[PDB]
Amino acid sequence: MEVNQLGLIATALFVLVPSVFLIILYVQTE
Amino acid sequence: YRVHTVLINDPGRLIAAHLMHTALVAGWAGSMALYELATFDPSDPVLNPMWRQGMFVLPFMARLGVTGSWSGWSITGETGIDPGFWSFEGVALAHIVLSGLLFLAACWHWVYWDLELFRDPRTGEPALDLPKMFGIHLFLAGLLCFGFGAFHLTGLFGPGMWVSDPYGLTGSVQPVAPEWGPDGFNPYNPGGVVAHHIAAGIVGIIAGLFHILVRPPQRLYKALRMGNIETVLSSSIAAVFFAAFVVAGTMWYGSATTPIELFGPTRYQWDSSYFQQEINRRVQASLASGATLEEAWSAIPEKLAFYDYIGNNPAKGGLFRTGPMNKGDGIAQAWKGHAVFRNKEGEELFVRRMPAFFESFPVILTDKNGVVKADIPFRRAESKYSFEQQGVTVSFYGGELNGQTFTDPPTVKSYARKAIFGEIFEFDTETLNSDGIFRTSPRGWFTFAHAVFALLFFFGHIWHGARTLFRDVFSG
Amino acid sequence: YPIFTVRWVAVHTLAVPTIFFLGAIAAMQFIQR
Amino acid sequence: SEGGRIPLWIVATVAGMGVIVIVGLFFYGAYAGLGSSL
Amino acid sequence: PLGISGTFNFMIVFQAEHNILMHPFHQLGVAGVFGGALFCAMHGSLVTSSLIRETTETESANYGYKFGQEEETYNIVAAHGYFGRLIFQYASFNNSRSLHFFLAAWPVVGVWFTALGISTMAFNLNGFNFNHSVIDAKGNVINTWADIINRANLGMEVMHERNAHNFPLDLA
Amino acid sequence: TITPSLKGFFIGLLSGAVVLGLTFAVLIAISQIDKVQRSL
Amino acid sequence: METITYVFIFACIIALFFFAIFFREPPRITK
Amino acid sequence: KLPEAYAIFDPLVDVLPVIPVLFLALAFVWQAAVGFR
Amino acid sequence: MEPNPNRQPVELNRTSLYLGLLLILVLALLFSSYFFN
Amino acid sequence: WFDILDDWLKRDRFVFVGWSGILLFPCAYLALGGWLTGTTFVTSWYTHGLASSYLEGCNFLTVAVSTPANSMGHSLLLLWGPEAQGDFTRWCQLGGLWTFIALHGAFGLIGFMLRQFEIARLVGVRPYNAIAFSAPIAVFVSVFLIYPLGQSSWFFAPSFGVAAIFRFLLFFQGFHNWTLNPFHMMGVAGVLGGALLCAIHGATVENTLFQDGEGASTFRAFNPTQAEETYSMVTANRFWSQIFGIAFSNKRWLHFFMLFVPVTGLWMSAIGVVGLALNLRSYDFISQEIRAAEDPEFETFYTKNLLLNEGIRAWMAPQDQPHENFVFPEEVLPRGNAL
Amino acid sequence: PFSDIITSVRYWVIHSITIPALFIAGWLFVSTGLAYDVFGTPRPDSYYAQEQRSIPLVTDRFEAKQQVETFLEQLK
Amino acid sequence: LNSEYGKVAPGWGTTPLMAVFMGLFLVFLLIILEIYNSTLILDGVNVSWKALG
Ligand code: CLA
Ligand code: CLA
Ligand code: CLA
Ligand code: CLA
Ligand code: CLA
Ligand code: CLA
Ligand SMILES: C=Cc1c(C)c2cc3nc(c4c5[nH]c(cc6nc(cc1[nH]2)C(C)=C6CC)c(C)c5C(=O)[C@@H]4C(=O)OC)[C@@H](CCC(=O)OC/C=C(\C)CCC[C@H](C)CCC[C@H](C)CCCC(C)C)[C@@H]3C
Ligand SMILES: CC1=C(/C=C/C(C)=C/C=C/C(C)=C/C=C/C=C(C)/C=C/C=C(C)/C=C/C2=C(C)CCCC2(C)C)C(C)(C)CCC1
Ligand SMILES: CC1=C(/C=C/C(C)=C/C=C/C(C)=C/C=C/C=C(C)/C=C/C=C(C)/C=C/C2=C(C)CCCC2(C)C)C(C)(C)CCC1
Ligand SMILES: CC1=C(/C=C/C(C)=C/C=C/C(C)=C/C=C/C=C(C)/C=C/C=C(C)/C=C/C2=C(C)CCCC2(C)C)C(C)(C)CCC1
Ligand SMILES: CCCCCCCCCCCCO[C@@H]1O[C@H](CO)[C@@H](O[C@H]2O[C@H](CO)[C@@H](O)[C@H](O)[C@H]2O)[C@H](O)[C@H]1O
Ligand code: OEC
Ligand SMILES: [Fe+3]
Repeated sequence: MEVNQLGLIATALFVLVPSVFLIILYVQTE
Repeated sequence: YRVHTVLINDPGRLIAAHLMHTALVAGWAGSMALYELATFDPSDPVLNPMWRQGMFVLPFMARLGVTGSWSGWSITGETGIDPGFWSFEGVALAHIVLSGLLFLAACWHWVYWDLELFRDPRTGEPALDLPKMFGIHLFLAGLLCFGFGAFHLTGLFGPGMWVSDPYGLTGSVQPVAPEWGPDGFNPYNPGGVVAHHIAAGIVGIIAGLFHILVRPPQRLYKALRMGNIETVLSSSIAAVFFAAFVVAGTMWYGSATTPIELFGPTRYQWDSSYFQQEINRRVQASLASGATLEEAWSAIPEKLAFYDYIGNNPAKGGLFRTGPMNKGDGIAQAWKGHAVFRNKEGEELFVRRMPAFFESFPVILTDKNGVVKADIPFRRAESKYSFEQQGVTVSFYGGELNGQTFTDPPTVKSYARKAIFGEIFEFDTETLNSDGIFRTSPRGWFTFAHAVFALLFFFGHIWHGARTLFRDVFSG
Repeated sequence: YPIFTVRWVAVHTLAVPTIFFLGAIAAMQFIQR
Repeated sequence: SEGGRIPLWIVATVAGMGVIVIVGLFFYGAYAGLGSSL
Repeated sequence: PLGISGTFNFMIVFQAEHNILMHPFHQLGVAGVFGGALFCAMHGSLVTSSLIRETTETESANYGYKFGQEEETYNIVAAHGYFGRLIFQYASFNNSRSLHFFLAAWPVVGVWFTALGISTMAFNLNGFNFNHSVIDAKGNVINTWADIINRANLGMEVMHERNAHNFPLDLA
Repeated sequence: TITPSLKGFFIGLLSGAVVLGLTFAVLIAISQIDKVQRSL
Repeated sequence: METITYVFIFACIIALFFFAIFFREPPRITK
Repeated sequence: KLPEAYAIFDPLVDVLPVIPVLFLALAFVWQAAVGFR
Repeated sequence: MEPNPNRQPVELNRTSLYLGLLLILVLALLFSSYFFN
Repeated sequence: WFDILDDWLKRDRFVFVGWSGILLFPCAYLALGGWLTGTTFVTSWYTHGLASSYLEGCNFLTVAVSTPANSMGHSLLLLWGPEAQGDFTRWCQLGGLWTFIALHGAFGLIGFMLRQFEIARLVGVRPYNAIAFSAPIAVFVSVFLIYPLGQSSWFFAPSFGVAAIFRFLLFFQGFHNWTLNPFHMMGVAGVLGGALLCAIHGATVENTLFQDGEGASTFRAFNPTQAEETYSMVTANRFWSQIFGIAFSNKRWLHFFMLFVPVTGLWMSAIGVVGLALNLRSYDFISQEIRAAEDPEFETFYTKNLLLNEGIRAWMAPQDQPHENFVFPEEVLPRGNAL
Repeated sequence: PFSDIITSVRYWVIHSITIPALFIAGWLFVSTGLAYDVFGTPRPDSYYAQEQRSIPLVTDRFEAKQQVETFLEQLK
Repeated sequence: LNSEYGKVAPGWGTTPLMAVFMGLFLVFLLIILEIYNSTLILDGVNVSWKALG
């Protein structure tokens, strides 16, 4: 079908940034 | 989680932080300015103006008189004498350079955060006398307001403001003079803008001096607990919050500062048949003067007819990523064609227009009195008002592109629907693989953004407010 | 004990109109056509 | 328990039943108008 | 349907076929739910405002309680005092049983009914429908807000399950 | 030169004054008549 | 591909389950 | 209406069948008179 | 390096992470379709 | 003379009338009477074409206070408004009530959050409640102000009634497919999550209550010293942990999280509406539409729904919007076979 | 309120004659017909002017008042 | 001690002066608001784009 390929990059970064973010903080915690 | 809490206690360190947020806003205008220039279309202003590309920043640079580009490209079209020594091109470098300087500094009040230097103060190192800051920053702001309105805008220094007439496109930047009475008190006479800033600038000057000199009676420290920043935060949040809802309506409704060729049309002009009206008067006027219908239409400037196509009214689009208008209609290149739908007896039929509220409308033809003549049946079986049963005909007396006549029912019909959109145009769909679905103008976008943000800052006003006045409660 | 803003006003401000309406409404229910 | 005491289980029943008569009306009344519907 | 979208469909078709909006059981339903919202915010809001202001909580840290903690987290007198002063004494709740019992009573008995609502309209006992109010003067029909509700309910009936109907009136 | 809406605008202020005036008057008054019980 | 992405973000929400329910930090009364 | 000779009592018969409900009512008044316990 | 106006300790616990991710993914899930289409 | 009033005024009586007590009561009273008055006595068919009150015989549900006429835009037509010209009766005929109610009523909401701040600095409690209250206030402005502003006029704002609200709902479904908006979805999340919490919390408590706390074994007692309170977190924990699998056991979090869910939700929902104010919606899936037109053997629930809508729009817009004066010939209307 | 005036006889006495005085006062508000003229809520006699199949609409923002009258003169 | 320019250290404050000014403000906006909203009507004060001097 026809989808805007920028979605992928959008939807992937949504998954990572906030996640990476929190991943950094749970390590400093320990 | 809380982390930026740490900066509350230190000024020089908090002036660093405040510097970077400000350094990023200057570097954003670059990205934006630059990006727009690489994307913008110069070829034709009349049918493909900046508000159709989906250009955002460009509009405000123009607003205050920036029209050139080092490459010659000017929005007015007249480039035979254009040498803006610092135009868009240069304005870009400005903000980026600025972003740069501010950035570096930040670092050096963040590393050099003490009060032990070559300074003259009023402050003890672990304090900041707010009511004095205000007066100081205030006076110096009020001074600005003054200049911007007095010199900039009046032509004293040249960057006059941009002006436009009621309908068309005869607007170019020209000095603006303020008329203090009421006539210029409303939002449309640029005189209301110029006058304002001049007056408010003066009041700022005064108000500054008298906010620097007298000190807080007993309301500031006892009532509004103003020993700490917190309050300056809540105080101001509600101000901007207020401004964000002002601009927002300003944008959407339209004011002297929200012209036309800069942001496009308004929903209020579509529901108002504001265009159709002027257009009509240009025909009964010229027609009565000895011209043929064909001649009259072929007369009315086209940009005027463009403003009439519905695709130019903020219609639809919650999520439509690039949302430039052009991936909707396509790139418009057409005519001010009026489609005249007559019947078999010659009566002139009138088509009903589509309300910006509906996503889809039912092609219907009315008589000049409100009678129903033709329609495009859904249930063809017991149909009675078909297009074929009553035989309609489309005849185009319009701008150059189409001064002829049509008969076939398949053809004729097509236009009926394309008629429903007001004026009829042709678009270079293929250049951007437009999908053919409507999109929204920078106005809708500027509004939707700024209203939500403002709504969103209401919480911000109430959170930080209460959190300011309940220190001990916060701690529990 | 006396008559007071709180006790007093509150109650009749809300409570008095009600019976005027309930009275008006009670009248409605019998109207014709 | 009526030594001649000031009533309350009566007040509670008076209004309670009173209300039923007003509402009851509200139902009757809901008949006088929709009834000519056609 | 077991899809997000179809959930919506089921809803739409449903009120176009049985007219739920105007059925007390779905009305109490909105009551139960809008209820739970107002209460789950109220409780947790107050429970949060009347906390033990002085227990190891500073402005840089916030650490919890554990059963071992006698006095529990908050000063109920402060909350019962707060709420009571916002409207009136009765309005506020004295003890914790009436509080939490309410929280589990409102929602549950609201959906109790709604879940019935549907089950009752499963056998055709559809919601209200005040389709006509007149002016016997001439009998001129006057449209009551509810008719413009039937005007929408209408458009949809007409097109639900397009082309699967061979006879004039749906009967199920 | 006043046009009917200018009156209204003025009447608004006036009517604002009326209810605003009575409101404070009355309250300022009831605060003094029934004083607040206190000893220090 | 519009797909794998709705699946990918799915497998994580189940992977997060397991790990949240079977590898959580203890609720102890050692206090 | 087919009661023939009893005709006379439509009234009482009509408001008759509700009483089972009104039984619930006294129950609470019974309680009011007994202070609720 | 020698300033003490700041309380320099940042913490997020195991649990806070779980809820953190549970939100981002779910959140992502939902919106996915909208960015895409 | 000031502080006195402060106290007289802020005097702790039955019904607390604070500094905010001046905004709240005059406005929250008139906003109520305004409704109840028209509800029982006014007709709005000069402005809307329908029956507004009981005077014409609507049931409670039907009766409402209808919005001004679209011909008026956003002119606040107050009694002294150039349009009503001071004539009350007409000021009502025209709907000058809506504006009444929304304005006074907007301030009553302003007063009520203010009164929530007062009480917290007298008693010395946290302001949190006053903050949770923003959600509704958002929803309110979002709905009754922002939205009507963005559109043609006051008319399109919800109407003050029962059914008049249901009609709102439906309206939205047809022209906006609000259900597809993600924002309304999240809003739909918190509201249902608020009720899910309200049940589990309230039931868990009640059911984990301490054994024998009452010999008679009913549960109507407490006291201040009852520091520990009537129930176990340790057992709940294990209960949940073994039934549902998860259970953060820290009372302070449980309650706050109970603030987050409901309130966090309504803010979205309100956002979602600031969007529709600008006919900016989430009513379409380009991807699907495209393949929906190049191919006739392909259909999904996404589609089936878009069909119902047009049905809503065609049939419901000519009676529902009197000003444009829509004339739609039988044939023209979309229509499934046999119905 | 623990039942305060709720028990005394004066409370019943001063209202037994007060409340049924509004209950009626109101009823007469409707039977007399002030509602209609004070509120302007057309009666079944005055919705449609016999054989006037149109619905009075409002168009001009400034002529609301003169418009409305134009409609009342018609019915008469 | 009224030495030079007006002196009032903490005092009840300069509330009346201010209060008088917030007052000339609220009246300002309302006007603005009403004019912009076309609830006010003045000579030559046309609120359509057409206004051109
Ligand atoms: C005028 C500017 C302004 C300023 C200077 C502050 C300043 C502050 N706020 Mg406030 N706030 C504001 C506006 C402002 N706020 C508004 C408008 C709101 C309403 C939403 C709030 C709501 C708010 C809350 C609810 C809280 C604060 C808190 C704080 C303090 C936070 C320190 C911290 O831990 O940050 C930490 C900040 C971050 C880690 C940033 C997260 C970034 C956001 C959430 C992402 C947004 C993404 C968006 C959805 C789209 C994609 C983005 C794109 C670029 C990719 C700090 C004093 C906190 C506090 O006082 O704690 C004790 C607190 O709890 N603020
Ligand atoms: C208003 C808040 C503020 C304050 C209190 C300060 C204070 C200070 N600044 Mg900073 N600065 C600010 C804002 C501020 N700055 C901003 C917004 C910028 C970005 C433009 C800078 C950029 C800056 C630089 C680049 C440098 C400083 C330096 C200094 C220190 C100078 C010593 C002194 O006593 O000067 C007495 C002066 C005053 C009390 C008046 C300050 C008023 C304004 C903000 C200064 C304008 C000067 C500007 C930098 C000159 C541009 C050049 C011109 C040819 C165009 C002093 C601690 C110097 C330093 O040692 O830091 C590492 C330095 O080299 N500042
Ligand atoms: C050297 C000074 C300077 C200059 C000349 C410019 C000039 C310009 N900027 Mg840039 N800017 C600057 C600094 C500067 N900027 C800085 C430091 C930043 C932050 C890093 C930015 C960030 C920025 C952004 C993000 C954008 C611009 C844009 C623009 C263009 C805007 C045209 C416009 O209509 O603005 C209009 C300005 C306003 C409406 C501000 C109104 C201010 C409020 C309402 C006043 C409140 C009043 C106060 C509280 C009380 C006073 C009371 C009185 C009685 C005294 C213009 C070319 C825009 C553009 O098109 O970029 C290319 C744009 O998007 N600028
Ligand atoms: C804070 C409010 C404010 C704001 C937002 C602006 C914003 C703007 N000003 Mg204005 N200005 C203000 C106050 C303000 N001004 C005041 C108080 C004065 C009087 C002192 C001026 C005097 C002024 C002049 C004299 C000029 C501007 C210009 C501009 C635009 C510059 C874009 C830019 O930054 O280019 C980055 C840098 C430049 C464009 C360098 C300009 C060089 C200097 C300032 C002037 C040299 C004069 C020379 C005779 C002009 C040849 C240009 C030709 C087009 C006429 C921008 C829209 C310029 C413009 O675009 O012209 C139409 C311009 O020439 N402004
Ligand atoms: C003031 C804000 C602002 C505004 C009004 C615009 C406006 C515009 N931009 Mg610009 N943009 C901005 C900031 C802004 N931009 C910034 C900061 C950047 C980065 C430098 C860009 C980069 C950019 C690019 C690269 C392009 C545009 C384009 C456009 C045009 C796009 C039309 C469109 O369909 O947008 C669509 C709008 C959306 C898809 C927004 C959807 C809403 C968000 C994603 C929802 C997030 C969800 C929620 C917050 C999360 C859950 C919360 C949790 C608490 C539960 C429009 C004129 C295009 C253009 O110029 O046209 C030719 C283009 O190609 N912009
Ligand atoms: C802003 C004003 C507003 C108001 C006042 C209402 C009011 C109402 N709505 Mg509407 N609604 C609104 C806006 C509004 N709505 C908007 C903007 C929308 C979206 C378009 C809707 C959509 C909507 C829908 C879809 C539905 C309603 C329904 C209802 C009714 C719900 C009953 C209920 O249980 O509520 C929840 C609230 C509670 C359970 C509690 C309220 C608090 C009560 C009064 C306290 C009683 C306590 C007592 C005084 C003291 C005892 C003390 C104790 C210690 C013993 C109610 C009449 C429903 C209905 O049934 O319609 C008839 C319904 O289905 N509404
Ligand atoms: C059905 C929807 C719904 C209703 C009716 C409702 C009602 C109420 N919530 C209150 C409070 C709260 N609600 C809260 C959270 C929530 N409340 C929610 C949903 C609702 N809440 C939700 C979803 C949440 C979660 C965010 C909180 C956190 C609080 C409080 O603190 C407060 C309280 O004390 O709790 C009980 C009370 C505020 C009284 C007031 O401020 O008057 C002032 C204003 C008035 C009287 C009128 C303003 C004018 C408006 C526009 C007119 C309304 C008039 C109607 C149209 C006319 C009647 C209509 C009939 C159909 C009923 C009020 C009983
Ligand atoms: C230093 C310096 C320099 C340089 C500089 C530069 C080069 C800079 C740059 C800068 C930059 C380059 C910047 C940037 C920035 C950016 C930003 C700041 C951004 C932001 C963004 C945002 C915020 C976003 C948004 C969003 C999204 C993404 C999604 C959707 C939604 C929203 C809208 C939210 C020079 C050589 C001159 C000299 C020396 C110094
Ligand atoms: C002998 C006889 C008979 C019989 C009868 C009967 C069986 C009756 C019954 C009756 C009944 C069975 C009655 C009842 C009544 C009741 C009432 C009248 C009640 C009331 C109540 C109230 C009023 C209450 C109150 C309250 C309370 C306590 C609490 C809560 C709330 C309320 C308010 C609800 C007949 C007819 C066959 C005929 C022959 C003879
Ligand atoms: C307009 C106006 C005014 C006045 C008025 C007012 C403020 C009023 C109010 C009114 C009101 C305020 C009324 C009311 C009425 C009511 C009614 C008629 C009620 C009824 C009720 C019922 C029947 C109930 C029952 C029940 C039951 C049985 C059970 C369940 C629950 C319930 C509770 C629902 C003034 C001069 C200021 C000025 C401006 C305008
Ligand atoms: C002595 C005569 C004085 C003239 C007073 C003004 C009369 C109205 C003239 C409208 C001319 C139209 O041009 C434009 O119209 C739209 C309405 O379609 C206006 O918009 C205005 O009306 C709409 C709807 O009625 C309102 O929602 C909006 O808030 C309001 O500002 C624009 O602000 C105006 O610029
Ligand atoms: Mn699934 O559905 Ca119960 O309405 Mn009629 O019948 Mn089949 O058409 Mn729809
Ligand atoms: Fe609890």
